[PDB]
Amino acid sequence: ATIKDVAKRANVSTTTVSHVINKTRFVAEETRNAVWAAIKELHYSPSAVARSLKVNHTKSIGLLATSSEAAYFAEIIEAVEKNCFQKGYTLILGNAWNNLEKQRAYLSMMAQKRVDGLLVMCSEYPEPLLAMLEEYRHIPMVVMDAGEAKADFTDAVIDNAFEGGYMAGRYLIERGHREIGVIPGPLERNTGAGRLAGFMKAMEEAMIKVPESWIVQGDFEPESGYRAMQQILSQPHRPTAVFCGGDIMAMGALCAADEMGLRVPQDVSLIGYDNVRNARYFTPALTTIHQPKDSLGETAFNMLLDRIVNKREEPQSIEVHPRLIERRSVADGPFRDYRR
Amino acid sequence: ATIKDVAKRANVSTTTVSHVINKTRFVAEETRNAVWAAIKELHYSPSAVARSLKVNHTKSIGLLATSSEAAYFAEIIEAVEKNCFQKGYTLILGNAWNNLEKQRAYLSMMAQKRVDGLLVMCSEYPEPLLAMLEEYRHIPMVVMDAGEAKADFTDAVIDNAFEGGYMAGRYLIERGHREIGVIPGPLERNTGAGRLAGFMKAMEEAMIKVPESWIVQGDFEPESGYRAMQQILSQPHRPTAVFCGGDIMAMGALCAADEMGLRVPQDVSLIGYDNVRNARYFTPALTTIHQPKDSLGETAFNMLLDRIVNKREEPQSIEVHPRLIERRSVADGPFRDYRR
DNA sequence: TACGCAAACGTTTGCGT
DNA sequence: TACGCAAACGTTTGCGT
Ligand code: HPA
Ligand code: HPA
Repeated sequence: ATIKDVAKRANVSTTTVSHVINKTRFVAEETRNAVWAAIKELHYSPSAVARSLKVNHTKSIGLLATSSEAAYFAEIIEAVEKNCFQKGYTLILGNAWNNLEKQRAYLSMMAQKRVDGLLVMCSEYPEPLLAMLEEYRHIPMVVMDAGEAKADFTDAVIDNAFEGGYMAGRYLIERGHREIGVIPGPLERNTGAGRLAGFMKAMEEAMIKVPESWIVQGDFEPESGYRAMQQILSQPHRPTAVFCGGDIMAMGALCAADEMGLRVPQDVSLIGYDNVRNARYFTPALTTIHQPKDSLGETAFNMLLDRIVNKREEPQSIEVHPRLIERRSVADGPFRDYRR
Repeated sequence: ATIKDVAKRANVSTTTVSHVINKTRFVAEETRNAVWAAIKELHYSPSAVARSLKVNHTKSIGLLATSSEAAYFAEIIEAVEKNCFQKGYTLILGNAWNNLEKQRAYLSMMAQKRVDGLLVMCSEYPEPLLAMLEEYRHIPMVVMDAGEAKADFTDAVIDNAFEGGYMAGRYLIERGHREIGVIPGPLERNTGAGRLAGFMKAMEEAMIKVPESWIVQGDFEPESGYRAMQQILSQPHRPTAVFCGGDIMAMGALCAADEMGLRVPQDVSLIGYDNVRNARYFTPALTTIHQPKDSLGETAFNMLLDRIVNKREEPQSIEVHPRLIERRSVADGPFRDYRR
């Protein structure tokens, strides 16, 4: 049915129907009842399409993600969605896989559907990507995963990935290790280069040099972890500890080690990053830096609703903070006792 | 801008603008150009909201999931979304967590947003849930995870979870085991009771009795797996092999074993179910039954588009098929050599 | 005091000529 | 031959009385 149908069945104006449906003005009880009565028999469902046409807002948010399968991403997504729901919003999920065109498409479809705001999680931000985004400065949006603020027309949440890298390297140091290797994620990403550099700073501070044979690039996918660990323990001289850029990648590293008969951490200590929900059940239970995923979603959604409801103009940035989680994959290194 | 704005800037009727924008009728080149010209300066973005008002379709599909974090679910979701995209559709993701009210809410918001169709993945289907769903028989929909066809007004894709349980138990049998334990998922779910029963049939066939001290209920969450494995290997008499209802749960089982110093599979063979993307990197690499996740999404989306575009009336059902993946978590059991 | 009329949001399309 | 007019989709709201 349409509002007209209900109005006729209730013997009232459509204006009236709309008023009871939205509590936008006082309506006599008996009137209000009859309308409800009508609303029910006809089995009426107001049309958000029509409403949005008038009121100029869809109560829809669009997430332009990289992928949603990856544990990391998946945890954030579910976080963002929880908040949309409690605040009445509907989520439009779009994965662009780091593909420009795909991005151009989703962006477009999004604007056409008139999303009240946009949450961007694209991992890498090449100029061209930045370009398109700007062409959409009119839609309120927050990038949730870049280093600093890439754009000047968007809100940003900073993860402090660097102080996260440092924390990791420090722990290793403080545990007795000085022969460390690293499997960073894509250098083109914040959680990639960011973590790595935080980590290398700690190293330079300790005068630890990390030989390039010990730095093998990952892609956040287990296979890459698996493969890198292999290249690392396949060398004559091999590290006593390893900083792995992402948990899922580390899970790959564990496997390879186990397959070459190495023991974690008795033979090689491994420390990861993300603290994904299952990291604790890795074998052995993984020690890693925790990315505050939930608050990362809630924070982003909140900066968005702000710009939305309170029509904020100026771009804001909110920092979030990673913290070390000790588990059972790191063991004392050769220099523990000799440490001042 | 609005179409009116572009029309004026192009010195043409809005009808004309709409025709070039939609290639719905021949328009002179020079005309077509000018319109585009206009379309670009004003930076115009057609309004899907307005369009849908007229044409009566939103080109939106709504996924009413249980949760989207869980590896299993997450893999399916990303599958469904890939298909929506290539076919032009937009995805509205809604997690209801098995909460009736939450379900009632999302359903409602969905109908209001006038989704062209609904994809339901609610895990458990209590009567009340069934009730609400029926009240929405008008929206085309397919349940992707039930046993048989729960409703007569919806399409269904059947996973054959039972022949999956059987396959698992058979393998165990054929490997030499006769002392098997099981950690099924929620009995209230298809992938729960279904898998279990497929499995028990195989057992009855071999005259293997599974003592209740050896059946510990899981919930598809690693912790539950962890806890159950513990209760299983904490008994005086303990099984030589274990069928674990879901991979993620099994990952928990592996951990516990490892923690009690047991060896997999030298001490206990473990077989899982789902074949989630990282199962191969479990330690040791997990042997399990593969749920065809991708085709499960694509199949569902396709039955949906059917009812949609081809206005199909009668409810269809398409079966999909699980298949055993051998890895390194199962070892020959005491009766291999004695097997006829 | 409680309610209704008519315009309006941005499009598509019928039926012109 | 190529194009325009006006109605219409389902609502909200201003300004009545
Ligand atoms: O880009 C990423 N992908 C997957 N997991 C991650 N964790 C941090 N960054 C990433
Ligand atoms: O309900 C479920 N939850 C998580 N993983 C699963 N794999 C099969 N069924 C399920």
